[PDB]
Amino acid sequence: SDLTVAVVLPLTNTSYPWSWARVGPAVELALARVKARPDLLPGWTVRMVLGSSENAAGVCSDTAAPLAAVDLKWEHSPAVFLGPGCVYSAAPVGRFTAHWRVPLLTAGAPALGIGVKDEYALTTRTGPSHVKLGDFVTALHRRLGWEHQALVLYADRLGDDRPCFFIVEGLYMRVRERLNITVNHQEFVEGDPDHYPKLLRAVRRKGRVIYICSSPDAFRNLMLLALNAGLTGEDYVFFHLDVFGQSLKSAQGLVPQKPWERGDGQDRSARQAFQAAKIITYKEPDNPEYLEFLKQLKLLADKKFNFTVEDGLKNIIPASFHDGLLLYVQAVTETLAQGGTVTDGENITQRMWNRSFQGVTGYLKIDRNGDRDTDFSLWDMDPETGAFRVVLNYNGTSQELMAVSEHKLYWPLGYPPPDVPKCGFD
Amino acid sequence: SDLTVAVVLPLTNTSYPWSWARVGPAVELALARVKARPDLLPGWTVRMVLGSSENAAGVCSDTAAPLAAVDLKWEHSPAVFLGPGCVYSAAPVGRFTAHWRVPLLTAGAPALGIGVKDEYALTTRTGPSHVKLGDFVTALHRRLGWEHQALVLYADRLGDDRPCFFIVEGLYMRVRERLNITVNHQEFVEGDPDHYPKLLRAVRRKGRVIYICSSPDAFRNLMLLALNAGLTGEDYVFFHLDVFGQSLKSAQGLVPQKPWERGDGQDRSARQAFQAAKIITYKEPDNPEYLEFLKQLKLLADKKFNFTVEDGLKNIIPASFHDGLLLYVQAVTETLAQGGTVTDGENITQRMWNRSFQGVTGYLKIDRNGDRDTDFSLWDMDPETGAFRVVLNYNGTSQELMAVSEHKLYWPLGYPPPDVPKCGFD
Amino acid sequence: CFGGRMDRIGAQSGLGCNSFRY
Ligand SMILES: *[C@@H]1O[C@H](CO)[C@@H](O[C@@H]2O[C@H](CO)[C@@H](O[C@H]3O[C@H](CO)[C@@H](O)[C@H](O[C@H]4O[C@H](CO)[C@@H](O)[C@H](O)[C@@H]4O)[C@@H]3O)[C@H](O)[C@H]2NC(C)=O)[C@H](O)[C@H]1NC(C)=O
Ligand SMILES: *[C@@H]1O[C@H](CO)[C@@H](O[C@@H]2O[C@H](CO)[C@@H](O[C@H]3O[C@H](CO)[C@@H](O)[C@H](O[C@H]4O[C@H](CO)[C@@H](O)[C@H](O)[C@@H]4O)[C@@H]3O)[C@H](O)[C@H]2NC(C)=O)[C@H](O)[C@H]1NC(C)=O
Ligand SMILES: *[C@@H]1O[C@H](CO)[C@@H](O[C@@H]2O[C@H](CO)[C@@H](O[C@H]3O[C@H](CO)[C@@H](O)[C@H](O)[C@@H]3O)[C@H](O)[C@H]2NC(C)=O)[C@H](O)[C@H]1NC(C)=O
Ligand SMILES: *[C@@H]1O[C@H](CO)[C@@H](O[C@@H]2O[C@H](CO)[C@@H](O[C@H]3O[C@H](CO)[C@@H](O)[C@H](O)[C@@H]3O)[C@H](O)[C@H]2NC(C)=O)[C@H](O)[C@H]1NC(C)=O
Ligand SMILES: [Cl-]
Ligand SMILES: [Cl-]
Repeated sequence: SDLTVAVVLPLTNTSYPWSWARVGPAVELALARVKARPDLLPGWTVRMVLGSSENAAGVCSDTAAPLAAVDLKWEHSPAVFLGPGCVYSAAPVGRFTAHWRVPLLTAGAPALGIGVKDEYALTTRTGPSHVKLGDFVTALHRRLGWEHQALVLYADRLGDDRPCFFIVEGLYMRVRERLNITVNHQEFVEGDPDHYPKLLRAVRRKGRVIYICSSPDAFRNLMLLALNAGLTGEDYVFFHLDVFGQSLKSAQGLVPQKPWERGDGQDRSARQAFQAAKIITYKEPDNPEYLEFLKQLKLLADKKFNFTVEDGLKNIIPASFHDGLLLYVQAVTETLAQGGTVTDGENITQRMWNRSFQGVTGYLKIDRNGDRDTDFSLWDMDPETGAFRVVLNYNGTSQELMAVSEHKLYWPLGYPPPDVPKCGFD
Repeated sequence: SDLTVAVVLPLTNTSYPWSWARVGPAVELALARVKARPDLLPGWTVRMVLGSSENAAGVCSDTAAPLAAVDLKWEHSPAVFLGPGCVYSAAPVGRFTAHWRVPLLTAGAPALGIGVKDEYALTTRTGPSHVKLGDFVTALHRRLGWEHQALVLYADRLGDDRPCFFIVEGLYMRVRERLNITVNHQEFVEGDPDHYPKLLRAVRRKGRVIYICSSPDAFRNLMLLALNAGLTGEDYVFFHLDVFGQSLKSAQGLVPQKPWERGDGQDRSARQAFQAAKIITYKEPDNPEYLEFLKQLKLLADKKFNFTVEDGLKNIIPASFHDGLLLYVQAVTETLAQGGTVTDGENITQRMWNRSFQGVTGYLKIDRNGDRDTDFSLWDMDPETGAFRVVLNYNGTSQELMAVSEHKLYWPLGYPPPDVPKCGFD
Repeated sequence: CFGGRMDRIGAQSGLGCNSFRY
């Protein structure tokens, strides 16, 4: 007569894209819409029981989360788990739920290994995956002739959830799975100056198509050094892997978009350097339902969560929890419609898998593997104004690259430089 | 009035050095001695509750074990955990017990990361650690003039507990922490023939002091290829990291010791190759108490466990659980002796740490970090007979290398070859 | 390559390491 939804997310830390202060009101919106829909679980009163994935220091934990999962499992015997979003929180919890035969929904956990659904059974991902990034990069190389070599520079802060590592893992494995070109990789520590000579050396020794996963400031500094060292767009192209657009303002206002601007008198030098740089991000959902969803999310978060949700790509994570939750409720309603129960985790999961759906994020497709296809945008600078704007969009489900607003991809040489230099790298 | 001991080990799989078929009767011996000692917990009736760390497939699990730990924790509220031995099992469980404020004892979990007692609080290790292997290698290099460069080849079967990786990780980190020489490392897959051209090429390109962590057959084949490729003891030295002496028979009978013998007509060629090869192992305990312990362990395992315990280095693991358990009981008795309780996990742990003890394994020393110092033996072949015998022994507590039975380290050139070649590696 | 946690989730590609597999 009622559905128990277990939640394991950061209930107190509001810094994560999947923090409760932001995923909570998105979920509450989803529940409220289930009530307003006589076609979604009519009569059921979906209850939620919460559990914090964060430890005593307030960061998502490989221990607090699995502990929270067992506690909710024996106290409330829920039908579905929501979250976690962090990789090292999600991996133990996912393995628990998999053993429990309980479905797991999350718009986080984008790591490669979560993709092994043979292990993370009944885990459905309705937000981004890092293999999907490899899909985009594959299509990008195929459409630009880079079929030999790329170099990937990544860095993480010690003790975090290693987001860049997992981003690069997914890109690396998927790209070599599909193209089998040489993908060199190097890890650095942003705060350590010893690495910058090394990186610059590796840049001009290991690749000309270069992907950097780092903070905005790290990527800016690396660009300034590459200009200082004479590395221009005629030979090098630097892709910042900034999937959440930390180096950009929101798509709602703040016209125009200038990541090289910093106010330290280096801005004139950074704009010249950034002529060789392009930013890879997730795609902002276009559909008006998204914008209406942002308005309600903001209203409900400031109301019942004392939190101020600001505009940005991070809002697709709570948008995807919202969508995935509705996607589940329909699946349950469908399973009930054929004599099943809310505990037929396999029947329910397979109903959600290999399926297209219409949510606040617009068209979303769950693949055969249980993972949402992920669309990506490519930002480039206008050589006239210097501001960055989307010039290329990737539809994850169709794996097509569509030019945006009739823009062209800026090249100092009129066409992309080759991924291998003249007479070798020497 | 009674002490509850929680155990999380492989209760059904008898393949692990820390399997219950082998650690069970050793623990049984340890409890029986507690009963016979009026100075160890007089009146207490130490009870044991078991949990299997292995999954449905029967191998130690990163999921079954932490689930077992929570089950024992809420069902019996124990005062100490015993095991797990596998790294990926022990890591989640250790973090759980650390959060619970419950001491954890194990003769396994040798991985570098378990050593971070700031995280794995109240985890005391009474068996080997892989950093301790780094200590041995450090002393070895210091005593032989290799102060520049080594090469480390390692391989693991997919999906196992990655024992070679963790062995190499510990060796790698500790050695560079103390010597700061260049330690090159390469992973391979034993069954993949493509890797053998690569390894051989890397052997003669990346080092002359070479350590290999692999199966005996893998190490044999690599030696045959090295001899076939003209790599002799005058330039190269190959250390097999075989800590459990899988490539050797037991120290009890089976005289003499021939790892290159295989019965495939290649044995004549393998003996010549193995003249450049030395085997690093744990040290067999000398004390007569150890041998009397082996006799009782065999009798009790065949009796109440239907298991046949064969001679070998693996038996130090149950010996160490046995000793570790007695070391705890005394600590608890000491804590009780000063008004403490059995739940003063920090007081009990600190009584065990930085302490020397006498167990069936003889002298054992828990360092300031909660880790047993680990002694290593070095095996070398007699150029006359070809059989391998211990020629060097390493006392982990005093970090001294002592020649064994007046033997010398065999060198084709009279002295060890330099860890760097003539005019560079080119 | 070494020192990064003890979860199999962090051992799906190496990516810091020098491996012939993956
Ligand atoms: C990224 O690529 C995806 C793969 O190509 C796109 O998916 C396509 O999305 C469209 C709609 O967004 C979808 O169209 C049809 O879907 C229904 C199922 O086949 C079909 O019944 C619909 O038809 C009905 O409605 C139309 C009016 O809309 C009527 O004219 C018809 O007579 C009928 O009554 C609808 O036409 C495609 O099926 C779908 N393709 C796949 C392969 O799933 C994504 O939309 C695209 N996303 C973006 C943002 O570009
Ligand atoms: C590896 O190196 C370790 C560090 O050097 C060795 O530890 C040493 O072990 C010995 C005994 O095995 C130990 O000796 C003394 O220990 C007691 C504590 O100080 C001390 O009270 C003892 O003295 C008594 O007994 C003797 C007879 O044995 C009498 O003559 C004395 O008058 C007294 O009554 C005992 O002598 C060392 O203290 C200890 N050193 C350290 C630094 O811990 C390991 O034994 C060694 N292992 C192997 C296998 O080589
Ligand atoms: C909310 O989560 C934030 C990110 O998860 C977190 O920020 C980070 O806080 C940690 C402390 O937990 C900082 O780092 C340190 O971690 C260990 C633990 O002490 C230290 O040993 C390390 O040396 C390191 O200094 C991170 O640097 C910091 N990162 C950022 C981007 O802020 C917040 O602190 C959390 N806030 C609350 C209220 O829980
Ligand atoms: C007792 O434990 C043994 C080692 O822990 C175990 O041996 C190993 O068994 C596994 C199967 O679990 C073999 O491997 C495979 O693992 C996955 C799971 O199916 C496969 O996808 C892989 O491709 C791979 O084939 C190991 O090869 C094998 N190793 C050895 C040295 O034997 C025993 O099977 C366990 N026995 C019992 C009764 O539980
Ligand atoms: Cl989380
Ligand atoms: Cl175990």
